[PDB]
Order: sequence, then C-alpha cells, then structure tokens
Amino acid sequence: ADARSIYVGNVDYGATAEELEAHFHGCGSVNRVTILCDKFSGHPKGFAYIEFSDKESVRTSLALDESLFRGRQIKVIPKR
Amino acid sequence: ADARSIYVGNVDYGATAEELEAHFHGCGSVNRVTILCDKFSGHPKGFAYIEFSDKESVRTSLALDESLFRGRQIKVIPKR
Repeated sequence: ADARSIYVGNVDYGATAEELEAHFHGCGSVNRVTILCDKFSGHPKGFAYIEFSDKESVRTSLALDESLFRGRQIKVIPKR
Repeated sequence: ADARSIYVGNVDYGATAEELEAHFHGCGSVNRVTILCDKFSGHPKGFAYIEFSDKESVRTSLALDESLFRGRQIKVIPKR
C-alpha cells in the first residue's frame, strides 16, 4: 500500500478528498485519499497520502510535483 | 495520541479539516484532523480521526455522537 502511495505536501485545511482525487485522476485509479492537517485556520500546515490501485500510477503522478492545486504548488514524492 | 483521539464515522469526500475542527471546537483544543476516504464520488465511504490536545476532550466529544455534520449523522467513539 505504501509502495502504491504518494505524499502530497502543501495541502490546506479547506482541501477535500474529492478535489485531491480529481487532481490525480489522470494518473490512475485511486484507492484511498488521506488528508492530515495540523492547522485549521490562518496559515495552513498539512499534507495528504494518495494510495493508487496500481504501483505504476506512482511514477506517473510524479509529473504533478510543483503543479498548482487550490492556488498553491504541491510537493509530490513517493511515500517515504 | 490515540488516547487523545476519536474516530468519526460517516464522513464524506466533500468534508474538510476546517469543517471537522469547527464541529468539535467546543469540545477542546484540536491537534490534528485526519480524513480517510475510500470513495470520491457517488455514495461516500470514509471516516476521520480527531486528535485533541488534552485527553479530557475525548469524553466531552462523545456527546456529539449522532450529531448532524454535513447533513448526515456522524458516529463518534474513542479511537479503537
């Protein structure tokens, strides 16, 4: 599961799983979206895990590193 | 951390951490909100963890079991 997952940095407290899936939908079938937020107002502090159905989607999704999601650049790496 | 946490059942793919914190804000200071979704369209399938700053907020938050959040009744229990 972690081998089929990416970490997505710079995700805010207004993000939804539907929005995240929609951002990564072209990379492959998504199994689970986990959003983790440590701030709920003011400057955001959080990230997400996207778990793809197939391992191959992970490499594909790396092209979305630095993409704009909800008005800010996201960091995309394989889940550490 | 798990001793300071609740499981929140029946959370949809349109929920945000800010909305969840706002629902539980009266129970005590929140440290982290984790949203976990297995469906991103159609009938939702997901849940959340709310990690409170203080253990005492967990018992308090149990009163919000069956409360309406985003138009549906949520299930609130101490994180298993």
